[PDB]
Amino acid sequence: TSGSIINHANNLNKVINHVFADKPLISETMLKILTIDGTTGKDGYRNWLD
Amino acid sequence: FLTNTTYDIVNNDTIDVLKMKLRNQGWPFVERYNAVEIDMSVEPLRSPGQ
Amino acid sequence: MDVLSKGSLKELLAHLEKTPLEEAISYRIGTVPYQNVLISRNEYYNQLYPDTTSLIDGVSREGQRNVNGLIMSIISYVVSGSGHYIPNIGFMLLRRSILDILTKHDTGLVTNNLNYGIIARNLTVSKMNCEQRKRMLICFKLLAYKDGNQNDYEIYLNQNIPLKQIAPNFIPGDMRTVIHNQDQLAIVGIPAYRLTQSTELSIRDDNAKSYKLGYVDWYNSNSFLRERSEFNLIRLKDRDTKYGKLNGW
Amino acid sequence: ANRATSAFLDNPHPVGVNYVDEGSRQFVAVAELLASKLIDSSRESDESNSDVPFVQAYSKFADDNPRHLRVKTGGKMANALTNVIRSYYSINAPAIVPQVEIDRLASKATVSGDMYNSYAIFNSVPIVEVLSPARTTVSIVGSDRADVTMLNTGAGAANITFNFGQIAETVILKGSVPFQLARLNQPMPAARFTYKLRPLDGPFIVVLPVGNPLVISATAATRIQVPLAFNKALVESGFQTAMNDGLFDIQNVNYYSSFDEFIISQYHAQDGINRVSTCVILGLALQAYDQMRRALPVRRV
Amino acid sequence: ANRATSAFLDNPHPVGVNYVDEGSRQFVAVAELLASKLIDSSRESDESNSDVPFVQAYSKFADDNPRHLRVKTGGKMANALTNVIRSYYSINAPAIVPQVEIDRLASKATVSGDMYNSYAIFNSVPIVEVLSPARTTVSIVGSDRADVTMLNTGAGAANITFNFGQIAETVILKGSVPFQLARLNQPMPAARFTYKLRPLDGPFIVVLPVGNPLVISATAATRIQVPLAFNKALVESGFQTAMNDGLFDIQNVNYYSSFDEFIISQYHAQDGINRVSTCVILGLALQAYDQMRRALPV
Amino acid sequence: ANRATSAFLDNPHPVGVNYVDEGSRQFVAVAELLASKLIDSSRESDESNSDVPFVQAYSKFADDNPRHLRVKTGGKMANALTNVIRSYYSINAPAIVPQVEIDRLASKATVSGDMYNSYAIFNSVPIVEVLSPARTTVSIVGSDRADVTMLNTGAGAANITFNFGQIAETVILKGSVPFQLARLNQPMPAARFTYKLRPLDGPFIVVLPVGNPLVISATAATRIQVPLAFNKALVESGFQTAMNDGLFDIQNVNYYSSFDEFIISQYHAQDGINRVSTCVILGLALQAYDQMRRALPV
Amino acid sequence: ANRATSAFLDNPHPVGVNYVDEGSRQFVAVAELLASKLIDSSRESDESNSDVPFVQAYSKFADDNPRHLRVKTGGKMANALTNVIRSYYSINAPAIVPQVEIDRLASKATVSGDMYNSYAIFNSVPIVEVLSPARTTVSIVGSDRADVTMLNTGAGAANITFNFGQIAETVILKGSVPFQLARLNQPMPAARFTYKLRPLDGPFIVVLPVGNPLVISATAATRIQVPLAFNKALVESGFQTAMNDGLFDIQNVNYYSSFDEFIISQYHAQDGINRVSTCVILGLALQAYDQMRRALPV
Repeated sequence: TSGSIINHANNLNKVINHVFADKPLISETMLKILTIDGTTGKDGYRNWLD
Repeated sequence: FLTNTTYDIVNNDTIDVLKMKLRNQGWPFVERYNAVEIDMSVEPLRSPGQ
Repeated sequence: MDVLSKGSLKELLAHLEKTPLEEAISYRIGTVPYQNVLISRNEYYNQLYPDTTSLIDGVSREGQRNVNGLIMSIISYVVSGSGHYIPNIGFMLLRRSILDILTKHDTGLVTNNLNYGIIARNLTVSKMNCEQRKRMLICFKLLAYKDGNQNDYEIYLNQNIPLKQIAPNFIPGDMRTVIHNQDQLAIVGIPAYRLTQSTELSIRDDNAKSYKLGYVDWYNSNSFLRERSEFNLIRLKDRDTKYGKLNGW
Repeated sequence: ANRATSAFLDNPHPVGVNYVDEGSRQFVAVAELLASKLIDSSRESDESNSDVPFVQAYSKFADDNPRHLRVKTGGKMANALTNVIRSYYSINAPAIVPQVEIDRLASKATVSGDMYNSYAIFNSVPIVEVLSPARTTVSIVGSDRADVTMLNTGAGAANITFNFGQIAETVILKGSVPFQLARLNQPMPAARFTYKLRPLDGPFIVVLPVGNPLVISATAATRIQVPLAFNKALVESGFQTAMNDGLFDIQNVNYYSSFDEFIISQYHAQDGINRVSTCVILGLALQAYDQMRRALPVRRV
Repeated sequence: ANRATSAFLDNPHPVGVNYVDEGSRQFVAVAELLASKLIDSSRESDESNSDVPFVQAYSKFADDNPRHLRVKTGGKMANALTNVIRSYYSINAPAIVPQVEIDRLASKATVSGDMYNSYAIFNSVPIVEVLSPARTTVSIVGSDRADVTMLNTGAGAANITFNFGQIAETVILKGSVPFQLARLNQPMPAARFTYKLRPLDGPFIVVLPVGNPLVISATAATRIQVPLAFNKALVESGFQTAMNDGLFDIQNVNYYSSFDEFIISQYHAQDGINRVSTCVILGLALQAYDQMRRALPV
Repeated sequence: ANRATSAFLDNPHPVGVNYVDEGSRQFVAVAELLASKLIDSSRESDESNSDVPFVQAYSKFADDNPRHLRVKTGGKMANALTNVIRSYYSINAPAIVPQVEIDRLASKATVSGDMYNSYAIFNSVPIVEVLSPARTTVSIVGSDRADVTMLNTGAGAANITFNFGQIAETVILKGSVPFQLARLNQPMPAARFTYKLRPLDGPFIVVLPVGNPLVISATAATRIQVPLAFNKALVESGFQTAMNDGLFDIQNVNYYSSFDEFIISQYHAQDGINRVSTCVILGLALQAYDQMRRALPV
Repeated sequence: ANRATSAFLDNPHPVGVNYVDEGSRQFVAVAELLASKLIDSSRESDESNSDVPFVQAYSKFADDNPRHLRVKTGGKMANALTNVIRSYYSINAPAIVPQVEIDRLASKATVSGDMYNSYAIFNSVPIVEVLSPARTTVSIVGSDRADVTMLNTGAGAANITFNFGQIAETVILKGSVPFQLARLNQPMPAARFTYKLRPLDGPFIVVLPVGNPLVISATAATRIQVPLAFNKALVESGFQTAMNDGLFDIQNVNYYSSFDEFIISQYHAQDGINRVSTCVILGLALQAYDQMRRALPV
């Protein structure tokens, strides 16, 4: 349903924004792994959570 | 491209024959994929809704 | 569905050339042709709806093994979209085209003793619409010319005034007559009127609406062939040309 | 001399031979799956105070958005399902559903028409025959639990032969008073209240003493292959709904008190292996009928 | 002539006339919805090794937090649900719970109180009367499956009149041995094992030959409009629990083995359509009562 | 004086004494939880185009990934569950499964393992003894519905004593014709169709007039503590399936038509409260057995 | 009323109840696969000049490198397979090979222990009884094809009852002269040369012309679930090899001509389901034994 997809997308962005604010929840070692392809740190963590 | 042939040779060739030619060469992308239907609703507000 | 969408005589005769006789046979048991039955139509009535089964329907029905049944199954395919169950026909006949069955002597079928009045009663003609009757008269004319019984075709037409008026005008051996024909023989097509998804009462009407709604879905499907947008992708054999001719003729 | 048999096992009428192919089974499976969504969506619509989930589910089932005045009945899917149910029950049914409609309806959902994924237990007691001596009276009542009341008026003890058939797997026998029972040409054991029997062992002999009547209560368990979506509670309700709506009123057919009695009776007949396969498809179709009619009520009192 | 009637159809006591309005019906639907969440939350609490899901569910149902030392009665909703069940059974019940409590409990969830959006089949056999001549003895045993045993000691064959009422939709009639049955003023057919009958089309006559007794089994199905959330498995369990708990111990009332016998007996009164709606609401309340009591035993 | 008793109440064979500790109760509950996931994941996989949900569920149940060539038996859990079921039914059955395997299997999920937090209502009618006078013939047929047919050939009325045991909660008596029934040393009330009795009240005396055979239909309800996951429909299916698979085939045991019939017989025997504790665990094991075998038939 | 029975169906001896677990069944399957490699490599080494393919195969099978001077016997695998074959045939066998050795041997190759993924057809015709009337002599010989010769000396025609054990699927009867055959209380059809029968139908009646003998040739087909590597040609050869090698010499044990008679005879015992499962495992072990012994003649 379009409602479920919209709800999931908005909630996911709120989590990512809060997680990466101030001191990030995820260490720099995991960011290096998730940014090997070329995607940014925020984007790499976002796909893994999904 | 994948098999050494020209357009005039592969003319008058059915889909099944072309699929067999590509699979033997080692090419697996020879099929179409259907898309899933996402069920959408629009909230009524003043209008009846859709 | 594909046969019922043919509008011109050229398109219908071309389709009968490509289509083998096996599509006229059904391979499904069906039920007895003429029988009074009670059916369920809950959109209109709570009480069961009486109706009578007929050969001209979108469902398989039991048909006689003789040459009479084979001819009737061909006509029922053209006018209704579904044939009959004739068991154990040889593979030679099944691979032949429908047009070859009706207009060639190579097949071993003997049709010289065919009676057009009996066939018209069995494939109920009082129940067909104008387009269905025109398609039947095309099949009768092809059989008459192959058999030499062109006089029997004319006597039959003279006994029924409305059939004579609407009888398609073509020569089964000349292609120039086919091209000149302006008759419309499309049972199913794109509807100018509004077509809904509601059910219909009679078996014939409900079955016909299933084909009508199916064609609309087939019209918007990827299998449909759009000439104005993909004409260069078509094979040269299947492309629309003015000099296209049937085999012989 | 005297022969007594169960009422529901007598003269099983032939079943339909149409809509038994792979494509038809997919149509039945799709109908059950979409009917289940119809019931669930209606419950969700009541909780959320919005008709959107039901309108969305009805659109998938009936391929149309309903109008206010027009009564909602299910459209073509309801029409096809109702007539196919009739065709399964008897040979005399018209079977007037085109193949184009069946193919289009089967394409709505990606489900498989597998009718042999699982099993179900059918508790109807088959008593093919109970043969008794001249001065003894035997009466058989009931189908789910058969109570065989036998009275010996004769001078001496009598032997009564029980034939439970060969389809059932386990038959449990209980009596009002302890009684003697053993297989053909075998020693009689001590009197016991309960016996557990394999119906394939052979005809069973019971000793009837002179005096008070002996009532033997019978219970059977038969396992029949059914789809994984099979639900016996929903099938029975659909069987009653179809019977009440008048879908089974065909000439020269037998009427059964339950789908339990229907499927067992066809099993206990010649070519019963092939009959059961058709009856299983009818069971799932009846399950779809019950869910769809409960979500879309038409009859009022 | 001798008359035989079904035991469960004799003297249906009047049902209560309270808590049948729209506000009260919404309360019962809310109670069923919250009771279902209570059962689900307890299962989730067991699975996840945490009492958080159960605390939330009990807080909404009872308007108070669970406590280790105190007992889990269910709060004011439990008391109201028990009281309305008592009032539904008989018209002599106190019917004490006020309206302000009913409205405040219906506002917890948003569910319509519609009781006519679905139907259910009740397999109880109504045998209003079986008229029998002299020398013929008729016995009716059972409600779900009614076995009628008849035998004649007279010289000639007798005619036995069957009346199944005007409410049941279909009655399937199976005999131990083939027997002949026909409607009034109709020819008698050949003897056959089974008969399918509509109870509406007049009384039926069965020919009873002299000799061994003839035992005839009856099965009937009746459709009654019920809410969507109706569940016969849960309703029957709640009926037994309420009877076990003394909720139905009121003077000058009748008692029934199961809920379907209760609803058919009240349907067959002088004006039975009045009581069907009240009985249906009682069924949904019993379904809520069963789910709540299983989650919160006392 | 003649004595008539229910056929299902005589000689309840002893039940198993193994697998009744806390670790084994956890294993049975864990088996029920994972079997439920197997059925639901089976329907989810069939509905969609991917078998991923089924592979995930089967991997947890069988500790291995499913393979196309191999038959999906169920793994070590299936073997353990079957053997534990045999042990419960009879004390003569061996205890094959070691405790180390049971503890390992019980660690897959986090469940409480408490089997006495909820209740269930059982419908078997216990008729311990019906004592009749010399000229009177009495027959008891059925367990879920007990039909007691009584005939007296004497000159005067006869008093027949009914004893329904001390375990059933309520018993409802219905008769073909109205009859008289009262407790010991109490006046006889007027003839009525329906009687509601508490079995603990005492032996009940019924008056039997000459002629006109009187048949009494009995329905009872009993409350037994069971886990919240208990489902009577799924337990009954497991009982028949296990019986058909030979899980209960062993020397010197009694066989019952239903789990309803099985648990009531053990309750009424000596040392019954500790007998029904084991039978309840067997019921949950059978409920898991029914679900696992339907998803994985062999 | 004389009774005539087949020779091989009398007194099926118990089989071993050991080495029937998943690990044990894996060892038997692993032995068959590695035996196939051994015999195939020996053929390859004989064809070529080098003997390396045999050396590698023997190294896996016997866990030691072959030596020219030392005799080649098969190593640990040969001893375990020989011992496990002894245990399967009779319950009186010592069953001496340890389980740790079985598990270590099974780790050599990754093969499923499944024994039910396929099926095989066996031709031993079961004639459990041929009830013969007086003045009627019945003789029944053969196991693969049964020759039943019957004589009726008296003038009256005689009826003979054939019982086929209700385990077989289809039985075909061929007579020297046309004969009449029908079920109990069914009408007699015209004389025919051949009849197709289902043993599940029940006892069959054959009429006897008085002039001349009538002899009936019977063939039957029965399917039994067997592993997908089953080979009836190799199994029968191994069965004879084991019998000659004294592998089946144990007191109080019956002997059979072929493996077909062995598996059919036990399938007709009271515990047929459990015994056939063990017998199937013996068949695969026999297949491995024949293949290994023909490669290594010692």
